[PDB]
Amino acid sequence: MNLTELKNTPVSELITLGENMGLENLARMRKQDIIFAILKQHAKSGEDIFGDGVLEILQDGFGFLRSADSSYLAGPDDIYVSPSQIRRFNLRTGDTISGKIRPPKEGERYFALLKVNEVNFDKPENARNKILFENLTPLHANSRLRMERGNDSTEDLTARVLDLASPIGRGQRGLIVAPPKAGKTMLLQNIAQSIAYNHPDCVLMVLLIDERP
Amino acid sequence: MNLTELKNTPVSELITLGENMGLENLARMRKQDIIFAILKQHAKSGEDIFGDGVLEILQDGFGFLRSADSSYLAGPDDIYVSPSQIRRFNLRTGDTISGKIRPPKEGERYFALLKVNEVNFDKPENARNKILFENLTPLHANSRLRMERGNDSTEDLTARVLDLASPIGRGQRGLIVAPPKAGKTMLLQNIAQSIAYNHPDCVLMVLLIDERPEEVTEMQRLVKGEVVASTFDEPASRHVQVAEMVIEKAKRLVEHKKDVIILLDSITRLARAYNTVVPASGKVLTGGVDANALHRPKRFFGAARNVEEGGSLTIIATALIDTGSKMDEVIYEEFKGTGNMELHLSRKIAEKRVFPAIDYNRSGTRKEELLTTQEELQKMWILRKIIHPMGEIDAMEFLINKLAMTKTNDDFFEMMKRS
Amino acid sequence: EEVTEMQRLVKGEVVASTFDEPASRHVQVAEMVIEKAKRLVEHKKDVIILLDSITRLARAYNTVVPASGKVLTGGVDANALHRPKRFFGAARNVEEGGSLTIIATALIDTGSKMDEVIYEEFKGTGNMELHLSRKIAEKRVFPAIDYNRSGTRKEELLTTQEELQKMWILRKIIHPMGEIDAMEFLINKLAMTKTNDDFFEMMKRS
Ligand SMILES: Nc1ncnc2c1ncn2[C@@H]1O[C@H](COP(=O)(O)OP(=O)(O)O)[C@@H](O)[C@H]1O
Ligand SMILES: Nc1ncnc2c1ncn2[C@@H]1O[C@H](COP(=O)(O)OP(=O)(O)O)[C@@H](O)[C@H]1O
Ligand SMILES: [Mg+2]
Ligand SMILES: [Mg+2]
Repeated sequence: MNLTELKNTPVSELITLGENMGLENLARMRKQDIIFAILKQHAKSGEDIFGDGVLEILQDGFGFLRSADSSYLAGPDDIYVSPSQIRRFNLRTGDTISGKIRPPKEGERYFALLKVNEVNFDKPENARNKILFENLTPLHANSRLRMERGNDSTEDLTARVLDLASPIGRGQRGLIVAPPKAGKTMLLQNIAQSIAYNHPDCVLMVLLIDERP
Repeated sequence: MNLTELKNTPVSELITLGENMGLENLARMRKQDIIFAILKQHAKSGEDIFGDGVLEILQDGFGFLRSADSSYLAGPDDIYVSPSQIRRFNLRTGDTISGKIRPPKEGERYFALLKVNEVNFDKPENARNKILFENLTPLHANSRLRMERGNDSTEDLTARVLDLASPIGRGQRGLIVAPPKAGKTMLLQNIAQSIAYNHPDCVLMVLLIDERPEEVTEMQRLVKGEVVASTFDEPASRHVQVAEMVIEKAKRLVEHKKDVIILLDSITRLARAYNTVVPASGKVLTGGVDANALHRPKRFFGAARNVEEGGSLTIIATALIDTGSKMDEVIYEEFKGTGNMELHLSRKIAEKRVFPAIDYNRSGTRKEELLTTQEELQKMWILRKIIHPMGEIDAMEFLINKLAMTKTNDDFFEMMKRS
Repeated sequence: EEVTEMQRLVKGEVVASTFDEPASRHVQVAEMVIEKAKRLVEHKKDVIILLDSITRLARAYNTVVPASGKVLTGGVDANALHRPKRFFGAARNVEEGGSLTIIATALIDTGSKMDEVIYEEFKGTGNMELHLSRKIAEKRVFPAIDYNRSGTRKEELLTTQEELQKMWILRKIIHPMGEIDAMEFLINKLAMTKTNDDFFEMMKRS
């Protein structure tokens, strides 16, 4: 019924859910196609379907609601939004759109957004009055982020050394100079553990380029 | 009566079998045509004929059941399957299909599958519920593969050095950097012997691209497993066709909780055929290699994964450098950081008649903690500390003499503890 | 022998004229069929006429009509082809009730210029065109129908909203393919499907 919870389910459970519903031959196909097939069959019952994701705008003018679970990969389960809805609600690439999605009619291969009731975890009307990021005035970092972890008390001293060598604050634009085979990967992992522990409120996002599966 | 056993028979015996049956003039023709002729004559008797092979699907929609014995080469003896049977049983390129085959009627030149009773060495109904390979979650290698052989006790120390230089596990995506005339061919052969000996359960597949016909025959005799190769005289499209056949077959076996090890030779040769086959996009980069041309080798090489649910796919490839070509250099650069274990060979070491010509300092592996044990890992670190100050050439003869007078690697490890 | 086979196979009223009969006989029977059909249409009945062939029918009409003193290209007078136009154009859908459906066959590439001139004047007169290809028949693939060339007008009224969209999707895939490769592509898909509905839902997968 809900798009976000369906993708988080294991693939093994996903096949079992579709078998009892009435679908067949869902085992030997990609997980993205299974989700589209299950939603298509469930749409015939007439029950409302909820969907959410990150909205992007193409060069033609129309956009799609990508999902962060699949690393924003194009798929048949992506939600299509008409350019008309963009005029009603000022949306740009990056924002999160959540709302009901209608079954795709004949001739279209993507679900269409029916009504949006949540924009950036906020009321859509309130999101329309937000100021753009480029008009904001930047400043120097002033909020200290305690990278040291006391409760864990692990044998690794990377967190303790990082605070002494170079303290990290909110809004920093630092870079790491790491030669190959110098523990670069584990360095980021240790930082991520402290951020998720010392500052749970802060949103942590990890982006990796050209990394092994 | 059975297709698989008929192809394994010697060609000399194949002629004799057809002569007494009633056929004539089978001596001066290709072996593939003889098999088709014998099956055609035997089909007149009405006896059932059993056939098996690797199934592939063409772009039109119909498929053929290629045989791994002939390196998946198209022939008159290939089994044809109607697209209707594909709907009944979900089949994709790579899977093995075994069952009865009916005689070809007039108007068709290929045998047709009548009833399938074995899919991927399993019941066809059970194979329909297998989870796709792309949906599996990859993980780091954790199953240590002991490359050292104790019973053989041969004078070659390549197996002993390989474990010390870079341990190899299940699901590794390592590559070998081998200059020309640096013992690259024998390096793969030694690895194949240990895999067929230490881990008989693991499926070993060897794929060779642009290799001489005499080199392919030697590989089949030496390697105790499935060996498929494409000769240089064959077109570049043939190289692409066989390359996709091996990986697709491996993926299907991995879905059945099986471990597949693939010895690739070579990525540079494989990328050479891929670049030619793909049509030009109107833009040419440096070295005459398009960006989309190398996309296909990346898919093939990146498929080496360790399945959390069960099974693993290990791919070991070879990279050619200092060959006097630029294309081969550009290909190597994009395939540097894609591997889990690097094994770099040095031509200068081979010039000193010291084997194996392996650069210990340059070679290495990632996440070696999972493969080796706590005690074994510390010993390797101590050895690397001594080797690092020494040069890339002096390190080998230093290591060779130490391993020469020791029985196993454990005896060598305790000797270094004395110093 | 062709007339006898048609009578045995077709479950209906079959009338035909042999080649040995004079051209005036062909004209007499042609007017008989259409006049009979028109009377039945007036009684709120539906009549379907399978015509074979317009080129053969125009051949007899040209000979029967006396010469007007002027000969056009191909030896066919302007008034000579007036009669086939009346016969072919009578296919109408009556608003009050009933309809008259006329399906005819046109011969092309027969080695005669006259048969080409007749076809040219009868191009834009039809509601649906069905063009056959000899090359497809040479490949032993049947029916030898040119899908790209074939078409119909006002297909919205005949088919439904759901059925019409499925046909448009199929035509989009077929159009890039050649006139010959489209048939064997379509034949295998229809061979393994029971009905057209099963074929339609299969194309939706792609
Ligand atoms: N904080 C740490 N403590 C102990 N060992 C570490 C630490 N960070 C990295 N390593 C060692 O580094 C190796 C992995 O290095 P890697 O992350 O591949 O380096 P790079 O990211 O520069 O390629 C591991 O074998 C691990 O033993
Ligand atoms: N492990 C080894 N021990 C001794 N000699 C070796 C070994 N590996 C390779 N050689 C030598 O290398 C030669 C063949 O090299 P080759 O396999 O052609 O190199 P490449 O594969 O780089 O072209 C043989 O003559 C052989 O004597
Ligand atoms: Mg890294
Ligand atoms: Mg070689």
